[PDB]
Amino acid sequence: IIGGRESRPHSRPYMAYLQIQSPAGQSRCGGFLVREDFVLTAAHCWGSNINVTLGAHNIQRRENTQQHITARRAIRHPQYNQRTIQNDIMLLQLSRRVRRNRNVNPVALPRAQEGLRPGTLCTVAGWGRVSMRRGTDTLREVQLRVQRDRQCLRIFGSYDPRRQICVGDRRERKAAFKGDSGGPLLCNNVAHGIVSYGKSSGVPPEVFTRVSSFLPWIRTTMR
Amino acid sequence: STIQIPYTITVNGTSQNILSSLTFNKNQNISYKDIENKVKSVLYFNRGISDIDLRLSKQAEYTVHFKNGTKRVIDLKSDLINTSDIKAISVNVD
Ligand SMILES: *[C@@H]1O[C@H](CO)[C@@H](O)[C@H](O)[C@H]1NC(C)=O
Repeated sequence: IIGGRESRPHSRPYMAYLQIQSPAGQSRCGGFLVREDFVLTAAHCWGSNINVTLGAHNIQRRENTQQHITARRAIRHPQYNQRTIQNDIMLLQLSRRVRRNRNVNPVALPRAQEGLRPGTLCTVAGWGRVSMRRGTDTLREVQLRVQRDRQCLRIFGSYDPRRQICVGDRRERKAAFKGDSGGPLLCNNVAHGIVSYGKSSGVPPEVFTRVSSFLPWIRTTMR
Repeated sequence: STIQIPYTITVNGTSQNILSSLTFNKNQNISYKDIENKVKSVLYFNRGISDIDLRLSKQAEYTVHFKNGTKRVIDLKSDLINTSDIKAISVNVD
């Protein structure tokens, strides 16, 4: 998270932290709980072996609120395109259901292709880098504004406003960054977006996957 | 006995917001071929790009950033290093 602040601890109890095995090394993403047995995240966070941590604030400490659960299945969208980062959405079925409590519980999803105003105020959170030189141990968050599509259309040759959201005012140094992939974009306490990609500099706008475009796939996959 | 070296990948101007690392052994002298095989490995895993795609692309390179603040840019279309000097790696394909 660039330009944000540390979250109040456990104020976002749907947040998931993902540790991913990726030859030849490791990857870290965010994600969010959408049902006691399912985490939603980005398809490019896929790996043969994924550990999920719920209930975390300081992910470098083994906190007494954390629940550690492996992913049983990691279900990418069937039309995920790695090269263009299109249809970038994945469901993790957890190997057991979370213990639901105040610090661990799911976030609501929107209704069938519910829209989102350019100018809507949304919040993104995660454990990603805060700059090109510094990271964070604790959950951070920042408020961002949905952009007109034209802003992403002219810099991202594969941005598709039917499936993706253009987020972030280019005049502000506020952005999700490396490590925040898969985390939710929350607007009015509903997860409308999934952090997906941007420029390597972290300068906005950046592209989120539009959750409402995939609701029928989400519901079929979770049943 | 190993370290994680962060890497970033940009393809056609887009970069996933993942935090991704390469595993290296501590304090080892490796060559640039050693790094390239790891770069091509994560390029294929993350963005589906292998050698054929680099030859069809316009320009392709990776940059090794070093802790002393220097960098070395290496062409993917056309010395030894100690792993503990490496700060990060960036890959760019057009
Ligand atoms: C997940 O945790 C198990 C047990 O702690 C460990 O053996 C495994 O390597 C972990 N996987 C990843 C991808 O970190």
